[PDB]
Formats: sequence, C-alpha cells, structure tokens
Amino acid sequence: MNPFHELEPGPEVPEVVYALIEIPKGSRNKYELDKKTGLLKLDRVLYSPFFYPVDYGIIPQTWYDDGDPFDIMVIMREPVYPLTIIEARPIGIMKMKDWKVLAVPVEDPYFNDWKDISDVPKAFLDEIAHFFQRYKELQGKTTKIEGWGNAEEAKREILRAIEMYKEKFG
Amino acid sequence: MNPFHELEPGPEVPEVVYALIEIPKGSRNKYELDKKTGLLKLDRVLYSPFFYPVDYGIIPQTWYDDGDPFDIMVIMREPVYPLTIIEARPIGIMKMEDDKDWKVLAVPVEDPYFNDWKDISDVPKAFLDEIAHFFQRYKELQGKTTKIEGWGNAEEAKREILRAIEMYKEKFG
Amino acid sequence: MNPFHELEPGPEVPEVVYALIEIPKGSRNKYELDKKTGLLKLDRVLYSPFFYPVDYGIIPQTWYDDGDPFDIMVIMREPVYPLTIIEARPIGIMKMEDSGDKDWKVLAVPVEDPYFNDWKDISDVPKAFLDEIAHFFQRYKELQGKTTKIEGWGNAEEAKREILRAIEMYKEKFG
Amino acid sequence: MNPFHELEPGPEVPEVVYALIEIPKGSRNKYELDKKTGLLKLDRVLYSPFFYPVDYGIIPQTWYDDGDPFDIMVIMREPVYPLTIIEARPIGIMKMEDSGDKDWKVLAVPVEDPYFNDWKDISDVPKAFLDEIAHFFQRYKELQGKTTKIEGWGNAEEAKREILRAIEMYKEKFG
Amino acid sequence: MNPFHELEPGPEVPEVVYALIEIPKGSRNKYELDKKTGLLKLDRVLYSPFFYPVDYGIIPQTWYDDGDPFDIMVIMREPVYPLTIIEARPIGIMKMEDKDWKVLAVPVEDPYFNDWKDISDVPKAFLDEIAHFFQRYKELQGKTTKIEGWGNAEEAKREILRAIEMYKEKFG
Amino acid sequence: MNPFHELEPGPEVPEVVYALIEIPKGSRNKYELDKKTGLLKLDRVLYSPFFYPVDYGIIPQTWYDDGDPFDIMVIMREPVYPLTIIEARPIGIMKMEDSGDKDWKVLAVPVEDPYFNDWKDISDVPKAFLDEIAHFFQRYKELQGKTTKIEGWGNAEEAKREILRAIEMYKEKFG
Ligand SMILES: [N+]
Repeated sequence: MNPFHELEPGPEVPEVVYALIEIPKGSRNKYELDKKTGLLKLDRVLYSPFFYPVDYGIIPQTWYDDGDPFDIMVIMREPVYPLTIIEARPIGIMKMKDWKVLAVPVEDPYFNDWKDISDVPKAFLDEIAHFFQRYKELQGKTTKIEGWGNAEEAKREILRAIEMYKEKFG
Repeated sequence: MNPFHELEPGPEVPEVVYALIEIPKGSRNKYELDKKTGLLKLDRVLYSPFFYPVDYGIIPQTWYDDGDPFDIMVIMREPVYPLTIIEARPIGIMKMEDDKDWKVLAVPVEDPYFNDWKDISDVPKAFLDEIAHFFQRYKELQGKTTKIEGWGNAEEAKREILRAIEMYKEKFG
Repeated sequence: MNPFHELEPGPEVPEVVYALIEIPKGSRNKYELDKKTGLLKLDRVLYSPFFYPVDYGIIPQTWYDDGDPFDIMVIMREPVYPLTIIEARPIGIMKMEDSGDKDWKVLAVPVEDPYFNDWKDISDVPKAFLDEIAHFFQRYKELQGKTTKIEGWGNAEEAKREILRAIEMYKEKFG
Repeated sequence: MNPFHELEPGPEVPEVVYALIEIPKGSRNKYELDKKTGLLKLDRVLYSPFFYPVDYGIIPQTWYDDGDPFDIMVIMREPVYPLTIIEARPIGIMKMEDSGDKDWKVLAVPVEDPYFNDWKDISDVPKAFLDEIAHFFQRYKELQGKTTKIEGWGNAEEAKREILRAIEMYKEKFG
Repeated sequence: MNPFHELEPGPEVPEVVYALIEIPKGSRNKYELDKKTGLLKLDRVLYSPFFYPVDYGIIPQTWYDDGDPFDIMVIMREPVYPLTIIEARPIGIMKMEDKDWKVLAVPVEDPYFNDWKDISDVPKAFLDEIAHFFQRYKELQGKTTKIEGWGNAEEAKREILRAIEMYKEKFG
Repeated sequence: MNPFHELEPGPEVPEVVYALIEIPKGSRNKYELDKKTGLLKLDRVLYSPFFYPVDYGIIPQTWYDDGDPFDIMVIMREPVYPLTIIEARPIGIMKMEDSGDKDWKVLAVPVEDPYFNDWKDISDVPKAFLDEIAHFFQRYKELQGKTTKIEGWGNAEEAKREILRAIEMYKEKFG
C-alpha cells in the first residue's frame, strides 16, 4: 500500500501530526510518490540551483482544496531520508488554496521552545518563502506568497484536510 | 510486492521508460533487490576504490537475454536515493559481454540539462569511455573479465527494451 | 508488511544473518521502524553531537529480553541506506543493560566486503574501536537522564547463541 | 603573500588561465579572500537556499571595470577546495550588471577534465545550464534588495579579449 | 607567517571579532595549527564517535590563562573550511578549566542569527549539547573536565579584551 | 613559502614522519602543489570513476627518483583537508613503476588515531585493502594510455630505509 494511504495523520491530531518526508533538506531533486505503489519518484530536477530549505513532504491521510495531499515542511538540523516519518508539531502555515504547514520535530530538543510562528527567525521564513516564490520561475510559473499564519490557523487547516481525505477516500 | 514486478516498464515505452534505481552515482556499495520482498540489499562492496559513474538500476517488468532484469544507467547530476523511479529517455546501449549483458544508457526526461541529449553521439566521448572502463575493470579483483563490444544508438536501445518487455512476459506471464 | 516480520532472520543462521539497517553510520538522527507499516521513523535526534559508529539495525524475526527486536551493529566502510539488508557475519556481542534490562547487541561484519574477510571474532577488532562503540552507548543518552551499564564484550560463539535464542523468543511472542 | 597578487594570470593567457577558486560548487556560504593575508573569509551566507552552480573564483593579477578582480566560473563535476588553482579554458562570458556596475564573469572549463574536451565555445553548453547560472545571479541577492540585469552571454572570443583587458587593467592600477 | 600571529583580533573588537576556524562543524578529526608554519595539522582523531557541534577555532593575536590562544566557537548552519576567517559576534562564554573558557559566537553575515545577541537567545538543549561534548570527548583518554556554566555576552567581551592584552604581554 | 620545502621531514624520522596531504581519500580530483607558490592545484580529473583509497601526499624535504618528493599514503578513517599535516607511522611500501620509472610510495597510519595503534607492519593491513590500493595504481591512468607496473609490497623496515635515503638525497641535492 502507498504509505500516504496506510499511515494515520498523526498520533495527537492536530497538535502532533506525522510528516511523511519526500524531499530531504538540501535536495535539488524534487521527489514525489508513485500513486499506485507509493515508491519515491523523481518529479523533476529544479531548473535553478536551489535546494529545499526544509525536509518536505505530506501529512498522510489528508487532502486539500487544491486537490492534493496537505504539504508539510519540517525544520530539521540533519536531514532525514525520503519516506521517513517524523512526529511533528505544527507551528504555522505558509499561505501560498495551496498553503503548506510549517512544523518542528517533537523529538529534537533543540526545538522544544518553538511552538508558534513567532519562534522562527524572520530571515528563515523569508528564505522559505523566497524558495517557493522563485524555484519554478524558469518553468514560467508564478506564485504569490500571501504571508504566514500562526499555529492555531495551521491546526484548523490540518483538521479541514483530515476531513477532506475521509470524505474523498472513505 | 517487489517493485520490479509491480511497476510498469514505462509510461510511453520505449521512448520513455521507468528506471528503478538501485545504486546512486558515487556509491562503492553495490545494491540489488531481495527477490522475495523487493527490499534493497547489499550485493557486495566493490573490491576496488571505484564508484558507480551513473545512477544504476533496472527497468521493471523486463527480462534480458542473460536471465536477469534489463539494466539501465541514468545520467543524473545529483544522485537519487535507492528505490527511486526516474522517467528516462533511452539514448544508447552499452554492449557489455561477460554472454549478452548489454545495458541501456538513458537521461532523465525531467532534467532540462539533458533536453538535447537524444542519441549516443550527444554524450562526451570521455564519459562513454569512463563508463565502459568501470564495467571493464570493477570486478577484476574478483577474477572476472568482461569485454565492452561498443555502444549502440538510441534506436537499437529502444528495440532491445521492447524485446526485454516481451521476454519478461514469456518468463513470468 | 513490516519487513521485520516479513524477512527471514538470515540465509545461514547464525553464521550469516540478515541485518536490516535502520541507522547508517554517521547519523545523529536515531531511526526506528513504525510498527504497523514498517516505514522508517525518526525516534529522536540524539541530545549530544554523537553519531552512530556502525550501521545499526535489527535482525528480522527476532525478539529479546527487553521486549524489542534483537539489535545488530554492522561495521561498514561506506554506510548503507536505511532499510538495506546486509548479509552479516556475527563476530561478537556488546553486553549492555539499559535501565536494568538486558539489551545486548550483536557486532557483525559484512560477508561481502573482502576488507573484513579475516574478522571472525571479537579479538580481530581494534581495541580502540570496541572502546569507542561502548563509549557511545555509555553516554549517548546521558542528557536524557539515562544511565547505561556496559558489561563488556562476548565472543562470536556467544553472539551466535544469543541470535538463536532471540529467533526462538520471536516464535514464542508472535508464533 | 595573497595568492591573488602572487600567482600569474595563467600559463598561456588567454587560452588557458588560472582560476583561483574561492567557492566550491554546492556552497551556500559565499567566500572571498582577506585582502592583506589572502586567507579565505566568509563574505556572507546567501539569504536564500541557493547554492553556487559552478566552482567560483578569480583570475590572479586581474582587475575589471567594476574595480574588483575578474571573476571566473569553472564548470567542475566534482568541486575543488577553496584556494585550489584550476587551469581553465574560457568558453564564454556572462554579461551581468549589478547594483549599476558592469560585473561580467568568465565561464570556463577545466583543461584537465577530458569530459569537457569538446567544450570550446558558448554554444557547447546546454541552454538550461546557462539559464540556471543566469537565474542564480539574477535572484541570489533578491532578499538583500540588490538590482541585477543579465544582458546575455558572450562567446569565447569575447571572454578571451576581456581577460586580456583585465590583465592590463591590473598592471595599470597596481604597477 | 602563521595566521594566528598575522591577522588582527577583529574588525571592531570586542563587538565583532575574527574567528580563525580550525575545525568545521561535523568533524571527528581534531585539527590545530603547526606553530612554525601555520599549516593545518591533525592533533588527534577523537577517541569517541563525537563530532564538533560548532565551527571551532581561535581568535588571532590572543592568549589565555592556560597558555594557548583564546578559543572561539561559531554557530554556522553550513560549516566552513579550515583556515577560514568568520566575522563573529560574541554572545556568551563556556566556562571550562587554569581558566580555559571558550567564546560562543554567531556569524555577523548570516541573517538567520540576527537576533542572537546573548546567551539567552540560544536553545537550552544546544548549550547542553556543546557542554556535554566538552565534558566527555576526551573521556577515553583519561581526562575529566568540569563545565562550570555559561557566561553572558558582556562577560565574553571582557574576556576577549583581556586575552588581546595577554597576547601583547606574551609576544610583545 | 612552499610547505614542501619549509616543513621538516618529520618529528622522529623514520619512525614518525610528516605527511603533507594533497588528496583526501574519496577524491576523483587529483591535486598537487604549485611549485612556485605551494598552493593546491588540480593536476587532473581522473579519467575513470575511481577515487583515491587513502589520504595521499608527500613527505617534506625528500628527494626521490628525478628529484620529486617522496609520496606517502596515510590510512584515515575520516579524510583530512588538503594541505593538512599528519604525523604518520610508516608500515610498508608499495613498489611500482610509472611510465617506466620507479615511483614507490610509503604506506602509513596516523600516530594519533588509536584505531591504528597495533598497526606497525604490512602484515597488519587486510590483504584486500593492499590489493585495492595496488589495483587503483594499476588502472587509474589506463585511459590516459599510461603504463604502470605494480611489483608488490615491502615491509616497514624497507619503507623506513627508503624514507631515510630520500631525506639524505634532499640534503645533498636541494638548491
Ligand atoms: N550482475
């Protein structure tokens, strides 16, 4: 089974979710999942020499307004491998509806005091937004980053996404 | 299920195939699949300080004249992880013979760096030489010897892929 | 199926076992398997700047005193990826109790790296290397308030007996 | 001695120049040389998660129209270490003007990597790779508020002429 | 000339100092400088599988109580290469014993750290990890080190100025 | 000053020598020193996908064959950076010819990595590792049409004898 379907959204939803990582921090290769099997698949090589600034993936058993799993960005000191599960605490949301959750690992004590969007250095939020603003520029795509929402908003959206998945897939 | 059996050979065969990568470029560890489970498995550590010059794996649902999956070499700038699927355009074929053990050479469809690589003449000669030399010498300390009987072009590679897709059906179908 | 349950303990047990690697040498991230799915999972980031000194994982279809799969440490020159199977020759065993639980761990070498062809017993390992591995286990959870006791190292015969015992514990637990 | 002053511009200028590399391909840290000593120095950490797409450095004993050493970008498969000299064949030139000054940069390949033996002019480079390099320079300082315009790429002949100009400009300035 | 002797202590001491890095974050090899030449030298391979948690080096033209240059620890996201100079803002000081204290600093030119100005800006677990590294990394060599705690940015800056003065006394 | 000329051969020659490392284990880029400045320089990219199996460099103030520095190979677990000095204990010597000239190379271990404390002679090295090093030298220039011949390995006593000869020749010939 594709792990997107097999894994639960999290152990204490929405305060703690599972993040199924597709793309380790530092990658220029953009990975996704094969729909039928759930094997890792190369979506594309980014057209610019940019790298993912976060460990990037999806929350299992979620679906969202834009017709795809709900994306999640986990701040990790040492990247994980693709297809690794991280227990993640949502701390905010990037408003790109194609919004993406920002989260920290529960089990890295470095981040113990990161509980809301105000705990993240502004330069780091700017770097993440800039990456999503420009990484597909050479593919003729544009995106506006509207801004960042707080942890409460992120959690509300996670609950919506958990419900949408149950509705679409049963 | 073992992904070698579960995945299709490609989305537009033989122009575009799936390469199931087993070994990232730069690895001295030689990985294969466990037959029953499809888990990555260490076949061996190469006996010499050589590394794979390409991302290396197999085309799903293929079987080749030599009684193994058909091997494919994908030229990647940044290596992928083992068990990653790459949509790949065949551009040629290495005529390795230990005895028909030929291997497809391909480029990723979705790396625009390679957009104009469509045939064997598009590859730098020194790079074809480096790949051939690797396969010529990497098992020398294991007492194996192999001959590289040249490179074939994209048309030849594509024909061989279709033959291997049919071989698999004959064997497992 | 979780590969811990699906994969046999090894091709020629206990002389050659399968090591199902969870943590590559050089990682500070400590990985484990999700019970239901067998996906790789982050257990924790180590609280100190230590890295795993060996490729670390479990022997499939084993269980041990501490209520977990039997752990195995494979000495690899180039680390493997998580969820890679290595055919491993046991050469010794680290006798360690964690919070009062027997939590011994097999030490092994890859059968198919000729560098290790003459490593067959615990006496073939450099003393400083055994010391470094023991020290890692002695101190890696110190900042989590744990204290671990390292008893010493057993030989290849002792390791192999424990592997067979653990294969049997698994059958009792899950059979 | 600062190697930027001590080394010659090249062994056969402008056909073959020395590239003194400051920044390996793959770095997000932007390095420069300390003026007095010639040690490597961190200029900045790029404000965006971008990495240098080329091995990046300077041609010794050059000075360019923007009042700096003339920059050179060497296409390398495996990155070198900072302060490594590469014998480099110029193949083209990136026409950049940033913050309002003419800050063009040579594009070159290593003479001694046979992979690049048939790269001799700008037409030999994949278009997407030229695009990626230009986009990096167009956007890597966006979060610092810096204006940039990439006018396009010149050919090997143009690059070589500019190198000779820069060699002479250094003489004209430093003696 | 050995860069320890050749470089100045910093461009705006003690607010901004130069850190001459010897050991990148992530190294298990412990490097130092050859005294005569200033070439990087392997001091030892750490006896345990620990890696440096910070980019580690010295402040040029300093000397300290224990008869050595004043050590500095710089928090980088991406490690630098040995013999790289970093312009560094001191934010605190690890107290370790003769006094063998070590400055904790952040790079001026990484905006990630713009709001790191004092020891209270550092995650507690990160301070704990650095202290634990120094407490235990020589344990297999028979050494013990008590970590006495962490001082603040003001304390760190005073010690930097004291060390610049001690160098002048030692070397002229 | 070029460190090859400035540094001494070692602190207790020939029992402990200095190895000035040019090429870290794992490199496919072959580095050398610029004669005039002593800066690291790319000699070539190896024509085959092979990497140096050891940390490779030279013993300072030695004169071998045609007046070249004596080469030394240091076995390191974690590679060092180019231009790093390692205190090294010679344990053997690789006897080989390159383009028809004797071009023997010392094999050594780091004094200050306790992993290697009991490595003191050529018999202490796994046979497969000696074979891997020899094979690298046998084949790494094959695509350059270069002819190398590998003769075998000498022991620590022989290695030390050859180091001292090269130290003495430098005393006679340099300058
Ligand atoms: N094979």
